[PDB]
Amino acid sequence: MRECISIHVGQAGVQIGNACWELYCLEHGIQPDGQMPSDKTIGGGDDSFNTFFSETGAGKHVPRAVFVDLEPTVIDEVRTGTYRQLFHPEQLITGKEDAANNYARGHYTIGKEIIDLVLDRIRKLADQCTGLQGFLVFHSFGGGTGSGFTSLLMERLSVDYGKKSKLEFSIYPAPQVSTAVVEPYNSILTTHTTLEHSDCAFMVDNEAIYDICRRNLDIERPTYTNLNRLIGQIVSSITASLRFDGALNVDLTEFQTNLVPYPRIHFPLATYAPVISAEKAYHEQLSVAEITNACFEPANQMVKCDPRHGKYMACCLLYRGDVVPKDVNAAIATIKTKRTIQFVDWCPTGFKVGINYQPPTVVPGGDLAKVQRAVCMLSNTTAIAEAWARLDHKFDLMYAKRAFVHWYVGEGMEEGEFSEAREDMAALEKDYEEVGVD
Amino acid sequence: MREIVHLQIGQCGNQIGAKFWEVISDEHGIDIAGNYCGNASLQLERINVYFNEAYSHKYVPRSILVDLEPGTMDSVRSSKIGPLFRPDNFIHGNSGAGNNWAKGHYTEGAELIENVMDVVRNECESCDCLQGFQLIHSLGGGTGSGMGTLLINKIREEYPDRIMNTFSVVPSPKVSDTVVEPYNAILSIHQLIENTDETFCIDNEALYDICFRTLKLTNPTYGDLNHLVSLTMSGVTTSLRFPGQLNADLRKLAVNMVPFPRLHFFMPGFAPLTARGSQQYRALSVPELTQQMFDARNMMAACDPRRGRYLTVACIFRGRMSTREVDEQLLSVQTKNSSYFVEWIPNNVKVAVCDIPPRGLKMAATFIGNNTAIQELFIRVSEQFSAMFRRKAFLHWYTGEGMDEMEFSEAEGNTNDLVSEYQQYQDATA
Ligand SMILES: COc1ccc(C[C@@H]2NC(=O)/C=C/C[C@@H]([C@H](C)[C@H]3O[C@@H]3c3ccccc3)OC(=O)[C@H](CC(C)C)OC(=O)C(C)(C)CNC2=O)cc1Cl
Ligand SMILES: Nc1nc2c(ncn2[C@@H]2O[C@H](COP(=O)(O)OP(=O)(O)OP(=O)(O)O)[C@@H](O)[C@H]2O)c(=O)[nH]1
Ligand SMILES: Nc1nc2c(ncn2[C@@H]2O[C@H](COP(=O)(O)OP(=O)(O)O)[C@@H](O)[C@H]2O)c(=O)[nH]1
Repeated sequence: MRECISIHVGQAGVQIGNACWELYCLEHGIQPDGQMPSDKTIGGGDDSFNTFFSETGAGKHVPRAVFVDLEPTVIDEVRTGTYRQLFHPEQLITGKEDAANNYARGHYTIGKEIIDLVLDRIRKLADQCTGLQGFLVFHSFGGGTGSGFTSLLMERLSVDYGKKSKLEFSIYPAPQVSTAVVEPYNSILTTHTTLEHSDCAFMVDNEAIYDICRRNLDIERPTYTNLNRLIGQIVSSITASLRFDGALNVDLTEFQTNLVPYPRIHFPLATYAPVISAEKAYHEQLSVAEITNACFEPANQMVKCDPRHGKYMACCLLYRGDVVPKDVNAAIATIKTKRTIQFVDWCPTGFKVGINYQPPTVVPGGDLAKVQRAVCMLSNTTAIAEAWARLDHKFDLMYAKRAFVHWYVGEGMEEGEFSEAREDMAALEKDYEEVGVD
Repeated sequence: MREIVHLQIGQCGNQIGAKFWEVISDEHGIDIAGNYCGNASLQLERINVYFNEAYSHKYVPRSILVDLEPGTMDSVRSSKIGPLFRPDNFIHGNSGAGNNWAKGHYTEGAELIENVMDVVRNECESCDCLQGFQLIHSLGGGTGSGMGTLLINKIREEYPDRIMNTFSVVPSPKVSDTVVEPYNAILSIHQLIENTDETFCIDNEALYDICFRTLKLTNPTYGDLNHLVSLTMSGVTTSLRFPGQLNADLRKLAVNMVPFPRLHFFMPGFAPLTARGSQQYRALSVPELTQQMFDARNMMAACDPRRGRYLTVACIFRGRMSTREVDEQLLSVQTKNSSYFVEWIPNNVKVAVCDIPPRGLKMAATFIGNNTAIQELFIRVSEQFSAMFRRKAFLHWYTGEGMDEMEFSEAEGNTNDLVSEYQQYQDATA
């Protein structure tokens, strides 16, 4: 009755989604060939992981995934890896020429020559689903494919699937690991284009994942594998309310109502407490109050911004593992006695706690330690305006002398689209300030 | 013989209506099988207003239980009152409106309103004479508020010569955490101003206040609030269910109590209000019942009647009391506190005495008043609407169902005009 179609656009989206589907199969106990030991005894669907894993007649749990790139490198990497038979070769779309870290290449010239094939695969996956809610688009703000083709895909899915709500798991660019200089240009342009076509966007920057990996997993050179494993853990326990039993956030509509008051203020912030290294596994344990405090710690967020200077709107505390619901309320009361967390001046509800008793599973061989108590804090705040202000500051710095603009006007785009996207992000900054001023 | 068609829309309307029909059948001496088992012939007289007498002395209610979800129908059928109701009169959709007034007034209400109008016409065709319609619903939710005002408009279209009485439960932030309940409340208040002749403004804030302070409950559930509303709604319709001097049979009650066509929002009250299992320790007499009848702490709408003027009062006393002492105490209340009643409506306090008390209480005092203090309730809901509307929170869920954004401003302007009219008739002196 509820079905979701995960879409992974770009290299970042494809790698993050491959790690995410690995952790989904690890959490649900699904074998890499597609069969299931326990829940294939029934042999039927609608067991709350039929939102993501479609079941064939042979008992294979093929995921509802579409992997898109304009470069065949990472698609062949997932076609060669341990889940090569789990994903259908029709749904793994490759390309010939890249977007070359250009928004206008992936949105107007190179992405326009492949958009109908991806739309055909999306409709072929949607025709199997009888209760489809929407899509989870995995992409990146910085790259060419993950910005331009994601914006083109969001336009096509809004004009074709207008009764559906589309989530996003975007990758905000970081200067520590950056493939390009024009990542502010692509980020501002795809945020302007996917503002009217996205319903709840969970942007996560690699700077916060970089800092968390370096300060917790003790890796001073974090590669893309450690970042991929950590963001796969983050997104897997984001979606753990959706693939499991019903407490809260069981639908994409529930995601859009519990956190998102405005059509344009739709950028929540996730926070995860038990990010501990695999060496420090049996040193101590972690109580509910301290992991709630670390979920309210500004250094543990998935976005490098300060929430105490802004005002909250919502909080969906999502607990994993064997957590008793008694001391969660004591943790809530100790958080509430701290007046740093300051909600808006409407009826603010509070920390909507839902508890899933399935223990969290980490990847064997990964740097994340196996833990018994895990917690995800989806919070809508006005602190994301700091990240958008940083992006528009870099955009203004590069656009003051019109640097790199010829790489965009030469691929079909107009000159005034940059000023239009700058004005739209200025309006988003004004909206976040108007919520922030009471 | 006149007869009222009862309608319950929504979860709150269905639960309050189930408790209400239980208290009414207990007062009338009717068990769950539809057989009369009382010891008084006064209970059987004027039974046709609410209970449909079938063959072989079968008293089924004329209740039309409406929802958009079957869970409330299953919960009603799980109680003892499920076999009591007519099983053909249960109507439920596939999915609830989900606290969306537009989704309960424009799409799901539109697709279910033909079936509920078919059931309404089926109840109406067997009438020797129709008196009017009684509706219990909540202004906060989606199906209750939206489909209630849609059914009100459809009934006003089909039967424009029949009175329309509503028991509208105004939502509170102290009992529900949903944020858009001012939107549904203000849009339903805008519909109830223009399309209803009688409205009993029950406020969940006042019920929470009574259960918090008076009843000494730390965590007031929905059961205690529904017990309070069931007591007050049994007391209000004791003029309709029984013959008396102040009979007030719906149209007569609207003629007495409503001086102006938009100022039809009443302020119900019940003087010996006690929690369940503790009503056997209350001393009962006449002047204490009269002094608790007009108490702001006892009144069941979150208003201060000392800050307003009673336009019209209909005090009904229940139990075995001397009518001389009741009339003496009420004339003493009207004369000693003559600043709280209007001078341009002479003899606006009407007293009736019914000898049948509600069960569990030897003496009761149930009060209906068209007080001017209900503008405080409308100011509170309109200020919460303005706080949620000045920065357009969750308007995409309403404008995505085809609702214009001018309709919210029209509802705000209509409720503000109603508040202005209440203030004008408060400040005016003869
Ligand atoms: C500062 O901002 C906030 C303050 C508090 C909160 C807490 C948050 N408040 C809201 O979600 C307000 C929602 C507006 C309506 C909107 C108007 C409905 O038409 C939407 C709709 C949805 C589904 C189907 C049809 C129609 O949604 C609901 O009623 C949802 C629908 C559920 C049943 C799925 O139900 C709830 O509310 C829950 C899940 C039971 C509890 N929710 C809350 O405590 C959030 C924010 Cl962002
Ligand atoms: N966390 C994480 N981020 C990644 C990963 N791969 C790429 N990125 C991010 O991706 C951003 C740029 O996008 P690209 O990697 O070039 O992918 P793309 O969107 O397809 O762009 P093109 O390949 O040029 O078409 C960089 O800023 C990186 O931060 C990854 O595996 N994990
Ligand atoms: N007094 C009282 N109010 C209730 C009760 N149940 C629900 N409510 C109120 O009524 C509203 C619920 O409306 P509902 O019929 O459920 O609409 P729905 O959500 O679309 O199904 C909420 O605002 C509650 O505040 C009850 O038992 N007693």
